[PDB]
Amino acid sequence: AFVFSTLPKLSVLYLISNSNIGSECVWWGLISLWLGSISQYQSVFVRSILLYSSVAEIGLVLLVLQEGFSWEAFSWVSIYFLSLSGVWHANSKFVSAISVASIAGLPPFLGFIGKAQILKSLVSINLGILIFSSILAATISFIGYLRLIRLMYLVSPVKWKNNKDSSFINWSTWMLTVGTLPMVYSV
Amino acid sequence: GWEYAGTYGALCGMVYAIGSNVISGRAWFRRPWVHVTSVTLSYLGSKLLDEVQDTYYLEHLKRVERKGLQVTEEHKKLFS
Amino acid sequence: ASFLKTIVWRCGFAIKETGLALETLGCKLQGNYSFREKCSRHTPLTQYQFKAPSVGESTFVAPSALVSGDVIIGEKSSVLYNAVVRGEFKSVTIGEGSTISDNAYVGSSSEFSPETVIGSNVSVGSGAVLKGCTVGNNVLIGNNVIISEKATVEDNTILAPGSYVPEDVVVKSGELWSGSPAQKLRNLDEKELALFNTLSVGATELAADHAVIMKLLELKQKEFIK
Amino acid sequence: SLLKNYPPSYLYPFRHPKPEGVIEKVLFNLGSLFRSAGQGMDELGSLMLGNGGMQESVGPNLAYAPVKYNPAAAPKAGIVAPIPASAQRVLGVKEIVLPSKAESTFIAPNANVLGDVKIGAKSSIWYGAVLRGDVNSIEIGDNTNVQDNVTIHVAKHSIDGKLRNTVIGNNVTIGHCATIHACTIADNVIIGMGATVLDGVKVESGSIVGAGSIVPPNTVIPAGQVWVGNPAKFIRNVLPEENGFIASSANNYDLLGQQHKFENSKVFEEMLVEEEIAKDRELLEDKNLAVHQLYIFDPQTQLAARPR
Amino acid sequence: DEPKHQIPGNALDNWAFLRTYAKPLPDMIHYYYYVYLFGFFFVYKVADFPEYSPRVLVMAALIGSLFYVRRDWVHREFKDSP
Amino acid sequence: SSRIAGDTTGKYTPNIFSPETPMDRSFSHVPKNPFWEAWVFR
Amino acid sequence: VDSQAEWYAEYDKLEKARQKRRIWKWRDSDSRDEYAINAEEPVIYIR
Amino acid sequence: VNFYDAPNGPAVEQVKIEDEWYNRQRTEFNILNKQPSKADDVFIAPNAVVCGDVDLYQKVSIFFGAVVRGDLNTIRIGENSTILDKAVVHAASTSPTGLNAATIIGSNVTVEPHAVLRSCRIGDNCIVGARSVVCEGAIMHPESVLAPGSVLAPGRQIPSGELWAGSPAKFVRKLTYYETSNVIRESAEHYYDIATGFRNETFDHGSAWRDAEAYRQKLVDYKEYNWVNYREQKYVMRLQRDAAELEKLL
Amino acid sequence: TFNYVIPYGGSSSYTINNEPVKAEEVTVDFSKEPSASSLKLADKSDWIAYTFNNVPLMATVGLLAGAHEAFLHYERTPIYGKRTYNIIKKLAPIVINKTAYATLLGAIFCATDALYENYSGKKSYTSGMVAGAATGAVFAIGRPLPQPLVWPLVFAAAPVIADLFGEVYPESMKSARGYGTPYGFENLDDAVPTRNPIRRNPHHY
Amino acid sequence: DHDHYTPPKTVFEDTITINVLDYDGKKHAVKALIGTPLNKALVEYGFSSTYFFPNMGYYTQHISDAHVFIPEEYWKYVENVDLKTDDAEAIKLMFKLVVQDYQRETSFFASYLTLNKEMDNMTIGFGPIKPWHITPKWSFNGHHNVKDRMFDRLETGPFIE
Ligand SMILES: CCCCCCCCCCCCCCCCCC(=O)OC[C@H](COP(=O)([O-])OCC(O)COP(=O)([O-])OC[C@@H](COC(=O)CCCCCCCCCCCCCCCCC)OC(=O)CCCCCCCCCCCCCCCCC)OC(=O)CCCCCCCCCCCCCCCCC
Ligand SMILES: CCCCCCCCCCCCCCCCCC(=O)OC[C@H](COP(=O)([O-])OCC(O)COP(=O)([O-])OC[C@@H](COC(=O)CCCCCCCCCCCCCCCCC)OC(=O)CCCCCCCCCCCCCCCCC)OC(=O)CCCCCCCCCCCCCCCCC
Ligand SMILES: CCCCCCCCCCCCCCCCCC(=O)OC[C@H](COP(=O)([O-])OCC(O)COP(=O)([O-])OC[C@@H](COC(=O)CCCCCCCCCCCCCCCCC)OC(=O)CCCCCCCCCCCCCCCCC)OC(=O)CCCCCCCCCCCCCCCCC
Ligand SMILES: CCCCCCCCCCCCCCCCCC(=O)O[C@@H](COC(=O)CCCCCCCCCCCCCCC)COP(=O)(O)OCC[N+](C)(C)C
Ligand SMILES: CCCCCCCCCCCCCCCCCCCC(=O)O[C@H](COC(=O)CCCCCCCCCCCCCC)COP(=O)(O)OCCN
Repeated sequence: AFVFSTLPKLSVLYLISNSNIGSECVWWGLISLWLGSISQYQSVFVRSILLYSSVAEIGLVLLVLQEGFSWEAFSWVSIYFLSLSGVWHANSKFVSAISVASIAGLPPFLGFIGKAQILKSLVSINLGILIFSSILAATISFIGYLRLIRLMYLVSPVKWKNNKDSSFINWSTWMLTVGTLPMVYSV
Repeated sequence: GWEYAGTYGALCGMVYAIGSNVISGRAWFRRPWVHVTSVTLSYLGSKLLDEVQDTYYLEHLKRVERKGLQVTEEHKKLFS
Repeated sequence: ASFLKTIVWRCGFAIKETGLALETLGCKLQGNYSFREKCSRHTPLTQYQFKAPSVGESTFVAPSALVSGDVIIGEKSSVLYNAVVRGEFKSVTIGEGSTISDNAYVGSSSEFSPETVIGSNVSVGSGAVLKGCTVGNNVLIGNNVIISEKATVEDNTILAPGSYVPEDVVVKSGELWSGSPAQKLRNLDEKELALFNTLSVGATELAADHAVIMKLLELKQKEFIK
Repeated sequence: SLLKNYPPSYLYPFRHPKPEGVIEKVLFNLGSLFRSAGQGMDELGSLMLGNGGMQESVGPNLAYAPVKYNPAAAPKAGIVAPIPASAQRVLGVKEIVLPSKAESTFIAPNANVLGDVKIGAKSSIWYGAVLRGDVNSIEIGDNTNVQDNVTIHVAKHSIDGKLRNTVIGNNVTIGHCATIHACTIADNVIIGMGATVLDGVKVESGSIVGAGSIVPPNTVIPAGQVWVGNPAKFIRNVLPEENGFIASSANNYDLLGQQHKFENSKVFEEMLVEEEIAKDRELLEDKNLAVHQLYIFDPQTQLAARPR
Repeated sequence: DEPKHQIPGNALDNWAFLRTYAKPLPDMIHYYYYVYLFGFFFVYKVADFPEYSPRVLVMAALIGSLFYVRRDWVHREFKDSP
Repeated sequence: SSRIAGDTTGKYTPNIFSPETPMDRSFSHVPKNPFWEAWVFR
Repeated sequence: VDSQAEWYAEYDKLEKARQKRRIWKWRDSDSRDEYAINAEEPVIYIR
Repeated sequence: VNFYDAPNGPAVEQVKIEDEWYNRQRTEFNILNKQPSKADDVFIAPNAVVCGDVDLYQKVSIFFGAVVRGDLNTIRIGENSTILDKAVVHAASTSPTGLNAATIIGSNVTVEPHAVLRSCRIGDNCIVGARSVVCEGAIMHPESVLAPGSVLAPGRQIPSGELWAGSPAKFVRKLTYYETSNVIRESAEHYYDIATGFRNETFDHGSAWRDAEAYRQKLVDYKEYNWVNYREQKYVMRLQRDAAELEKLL
Repeated sequence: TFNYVIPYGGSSSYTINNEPVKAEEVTVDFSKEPSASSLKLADKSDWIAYTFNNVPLMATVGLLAGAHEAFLHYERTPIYGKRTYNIIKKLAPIVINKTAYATLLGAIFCATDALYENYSGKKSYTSGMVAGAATGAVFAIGRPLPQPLVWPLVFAAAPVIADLFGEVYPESMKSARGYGTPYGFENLDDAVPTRNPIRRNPHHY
Repeated sequence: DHDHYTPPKTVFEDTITINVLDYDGKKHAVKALIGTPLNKALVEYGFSSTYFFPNMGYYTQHISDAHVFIPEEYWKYVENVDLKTDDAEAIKLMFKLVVQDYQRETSFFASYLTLNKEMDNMTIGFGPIKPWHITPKWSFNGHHNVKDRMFDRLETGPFIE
């Protein structure tokens, strides 16, 4: 689920950007942003929260990519990959918390840079409805991510399988923490 | 570009070694070999990243000049 | 200061850890996997950082026994089999002629434990739990006697087997105490008072014989190793 | 097994066979260099670590341990054995008493059985049990389980001639952390966990001593009675069902002893091989692997049994 | 014992109301097929729609949000009757 | 029935097994009221 | 401690960064298909 | 003797205790099909023995001399629970009460030295005193303390917030709010800090193998060492047993 | 200012004006102008015409909602069991009623908006507020107590939100460029572009 | 002041036996303590993992629930739930996804019934459950042929397989 919710996207974004496959309609990204955020808030299962987060974000990213902001989508996909790696390959509560925070967009982590690129692109196009929707939908999504943080450290004792196969997971968590300062030039 | 990339990279390598020890439940000082390797690799990667960023900055300056942006000598100085 | 010693320990430990890791890598390259054998890694006199058990020349410490941390054991004393003497948190002192019997625990590992002091000619019975207490000279402790923290046992006293001494209770000299809440039973007769030295010297003799047999065991192990 | 082409490294994980290839020989020599440099660094670090240097050595086997033979007081329970000539010319002890154990007996490696100890068939001495027969003989009967951290002690008979040997009868259960001094225990008795039996106590057959009970010295516990308390006193008579419980407990601990003996007795090479078997069992749990299509693996040892 | 929130309703009546959600559940593929098909045709048609005022669009979105019925709502109230 | 938990000398130990209740910080807690607690909740 | 020099140096550094940012923000489409906007660029297509 | 249906197979070679020249006791070992489970931060002292189906949760500390035997039934130790010196935790096959016979230990439970727990339920934030026996079927409720030298008879319960003492354990006093909230949890945290300290100075593979290796090398040089394919021998032994059992007429 | 003595910010002279300077030498626009259709639909001159042009949207939304609910009902009904009743007779009211109610509400909103704008004669926020309020009043005709207050507010607010972020926002922030020199500050020495950046071609889908 | 202390009852006194009809139809006597929820009592006895499902609530998935049939006389002891809260959302979700058609008027969840002295010798039965899925690890195919125990599952609840 992790590898096929991130890797395929890069190819589609490259095709759209290079082949001028953009539409004037903003309804589809606006819909994805609102549906995804509301469905993330109303979803009991944690897999659905993570799946709907990608819907919302890729809706916003679609809106940004139609307007020609290729560099920002290619940087976003890489940050999103690194952010999703630790939540999906859950083994440690701390790694998962740092991942959820990066997906949420908290400023100390690399996820903030990725979200910032998209939001910065949005203010350039100067579409008010998109910005308002983005703020409200992001708040709704944040509530779902807070639910995820609550489930791990504030609901009940948590015991997980000792799947000690963190190939790139430690590196990804490090890259999320450390990477914010090097990539600050972009935003 | 950044004049503090080497220092940052060394400190980040330390961040990797300590963080990896802490996540696994070991103390920060454990596995000393990991610390040297992490520090060196992170320092080199940070430096390499800075050259890559500079190279693409200069490529962009070339492109914008070709397009027609009338960049001055001082602007051509901004991009090392 | 303490910080300097901590830094020196951390440096030496890092060097030793790296050395052992390089030895393990050499074994892996050679194809020998003897390093992965899980055998008893118990050490009779374990040291925590720089705190190491001080031991007298005539003392007998059983191989199965664990003397941990800074424990000063006086001459002609014996810590017998499967006895745990823990002095890591706070120091433990054992006087001349004192014997710790089999499966006995003596320690000061509670957070608020006072420093344990054991006097001369004190025999701790098999199974006694001693935690942060002062024992005076010529005291006989019972088999399962529990002595709580801050309790003091005065000289020339016997604690009957199974007695529990609560905290801050002083056991007076020349008396016999018994019961879960220890209370004085009778004054010690002259024969018991004289018996203490004989018991101590007998324990020392037994410890010497055990030491000789232990040396025989070391020679046997040496033959296989070398 | 179906296949005979298994890599030598796979067949002998504990020690690979002598290197034959040029690359393998170079790797061996490099490993020798790494081992020597590592031992050097280890020694340098040990100097900084200070007194003791955190050194570690193999521990002696105290499960079957000798005791100094007394020419005056001949051994009663254990056998007496000579000591290697060299140790004689160094130590000077002519002979040493050694414990006497039957083949079925299980003794834990942790346990310390010393000197004049006779253990019957099917009896089990568990972890941490110290049985010291230095001064007097200890006799343990058949199907008797000495549990964890039990200390059995003896004394000298003395001028009076009061018998200070410990005789434990058949089908007796000594509970965890119990301390037994110079006492006699008859057959089919359960000693509770934590109970201290002092010198001179005779426990008759069919009785149960309660947990954490100190039986006062020179006290005869009559048959079929349960005694509990710091000064052990009679509470009730043993129920008919409880005799069955006693026997069941002894038989169960006999089976437990057999299982523990089996697990502990395996040699290191076998333990490592079994660790690899277990690891490959975990890896092979996934049934969509390509190797599963090729062959069906034996469950106990993950070796190819038949083609699929 | 601690102060607790009062629960409106009787225990058995509330449980009975909750039990009206325990009905044969259709598979979601049937709904998804139709939504995918019509959605594709809708996207193709949307390119040809006239440009509408932002105010009209927002009002249409409001009306659609108000008139949308959650799937659970129909599920609980569905009766196989005339 | 009560004992002084605090020791100025620094040799403070919690006698968790003491029959007598320690005069710890919990000695001075005020007794709550079932009706006041429900008023606070309301 | 020459405060005037430090202030002018800091202001200059910020102004240079702002200028570099604005130059960086001038970005035409990089689409391979979009030959018209990028006519002067030297590209080779292997297709 | 040899268990032929063992999960990992029969034992090709079994060594007698008389022949062992060194101590080979393992701190964690599997008894037949039952495997102990441990978290990464669980400290098991070298002296300690943990066998069978024992599940050790995060921050569990097993100190020197402690035996946690999970042969008859399952033992679960909760988070930040410390088993101190010479303390034996065992499980019975069946309990007299008729409930589950697993020895479940909750979080922040301190088992003081020489205390034996068998087939008992110890609630969270509890302290068992020194030389205290908890018998089969006894349930100790959370925030309760058993004083040193006390016996909980089979099938008995200690209520929450109470200190109990005596050989036939009886109520002494109600624990204060401060004791239950802070002292009990603090004791477990102190023993956790001691175990963490012990864990920091322990090497992954201590230099105790070298002595055994020296003997193995000597044998190899004198050509007495033999290379045994244990997996093949186990397969062959099982085949022979099955043939023999089929042949047997009674 | 970053001081406690003088007021922060600054003052600009009203008398002195700065002559406009073009952002670039040549301006290429990739943004297409509004279509004749957009202007036709936006024309509120004749209320009836305005209403009939803009109702298709409300009708479509009502049809989608009714189709959704009808499908949900249809999916549950069992094919294997024969049903006495006709499914279409049960389902057709759902769709028809939803479409009719949606169209009626959108007609009320469009009519009131056009009528107020004509009577007032000015394009203003109030026209949207009064159209929303009237629609919300019609929505809450028989609803319990809170709803009469809440719906006129939510409905009135919706045209306010549309006006603020659909019309005022873009016109307010038209001048900002992002390339070359800041809009207000052209004296500063920043790289000057010959042509504006063209990030995308005019759309055609 | 200083009223009489009430000594606690022994486990033997406070153990109640409940007859539980399993899916295969066998009747098991499940000894239980007064004051324990039914779900926990059933889990301790040793029923398989297939017989239980996580409570499908936002923050209650750690709890393991079972579909049970309660006799009309013991309906009083079931716990009331507020519809306007999320506990109702939990119950509605478990009915919609697990019970489905196999619902009966006697159908209830074990967590909402607490064992008491008056529930001695009560006969309860496991109600049929439909195949359900949350995560690949936490799911039910529909085959009650595994011989494990729900007790032996250390993992608290679903999250990410
Ligand atoms: C050592 C010198 C390196 C310095 C510069 C590098 C360039 C020289 C390449 C030299 C190789 C070093 C690799 C470094 C870069 C990799 C690029 C590259 O290699 O190709 C580029 C180069 C030419 O392309 P170009 O320079 O990009 O310019 C083309 C146009 O300008 C069009 O391309 P464009 O896209 O770059 O256009 C400009 C672009 C502007 O684009 C940029 O500004 C790029 C910014 C740089 C970001 C760097 C991160 C990218 C991640 C990739 C990591 C590198 C992996 C290495 C893979 C190759 C390994 C060799 O403008 C845009 O708007 C487009 C959007 C671009 C994407 C947006 C950037 C965001 C990226 C994601 C960042 C988000 C952060 C995530 C985490 C960050 C945490 C710190 O190609 C080559 O020179 C030949 C390729 C040969 C590679 C392998 C062949 C050798 C071996 C042959 C046989 C192999 C089999 C045997 C194996 C042997 C070993 C066992
Ligand atoms: C920042 C802004 C962001 C922007 C960009 C960011 C950049 C992005 C990318 C950046 C990525 C950074 C984060 C990733 C970090 C990479 C992960 C990592 O840290 O390592 C993972 C990995 C994890 O190890 P592990 O956690 O133990 O688990 C592996 C298992 O053991 C599994 O066991 P195994 O079966 O797999 O065993 C294979 C492996 C793993 O095996 C092991 O790791 C076992 C331990 C190896 C032996 C011990 C190392 C010996 C010397 C280390 C020096 C430590 C000094 C501390 C104490 C001082 C002692 C006096 O064996 C190896 O070590 C292969 C390497 C060959 C070297 C072995 C040693 C050769 C002899 C010494 C060479 C020269 C001696 C000079 C001085 C000697 C003493 C100072 O660590 C290593 O594999 C170590 C690699 C090399 C070992 C140290 C060699 C250093 C050379 C000696 C120091 C001289 C100064 C160095 C400069 C000049 C170099 C010659
Ligand atoms: C014959 C086949 C049957 C299908 C019929 C047609 C087939 C489709 C053909 C074409 C489909 C493309 C276009 C249809 C709509 C696009 C949605 C879609 O297709 O996703 C797949 C969707 C199923 O996807 P799913 O992922 O499996 O379900 C996720 C849900 O969790 C599902 O779980 P749930 O239903 O149980 O949970 C529902 C949840 C899901 O949440 C949502 O529905 C999120 C949607 C929110 C807005 C969506 C973006 C709006 C932008 C529209 C763009 C155009 C206007 C431009 C400018 C507008 C600026 C906003 O919302 C609710 O809780 C109910 C409330 C409804 C909206 C909540 C917002 C209320 C705000 C009103 C304030 C008034 C309250 C004040 C008083 C309060 C007191 C404190 O299929 C459909 O629902 C299609 C049914 C078509 C009915 C739509 C009704 C009107 C359509 C246009 C109006 C735009 C608003 C959308 C409203 C509801 C849409 C779901
Ligand atoms: C400027 C850099 C910043 C930009 C970021 C993008 C650029 C990347 C730069 C650095 C990339 C580093 C990637 C880190 C990967 C971490 C290493 C790793 O994953 O090792 C695995 C490798 O696992 C494998 O599967 C090994 C298979 C292949 C091994 C490596 C393949 C090497 C191929 C050659 C690569 C050279 C590149 C070729 C030319 C560029 C081992 O983990 P496990 O053993 O599976 O589990 C770990 C268990 N535990 C940690 C808990 C102890
Ligand atoms: C997020 C904004 C949403 C508004 C929130 C208000 C509270 C919601 C309650 C619902 C009430 C419906 C919305 C009414 C808000 C408009 C303010 C009324 C003021 C007013 O009537 O003047 C109009 C202009 O104001 C205007 O229409 C423009 C004023 C912009 C609205 C206020 C902006 C900041 C409010 C945010 C506060 C906190 C945010 C949290 C929601 C008329 O103008 P005219 O041109 O027609 O002159 C007349 C010539 N005919």
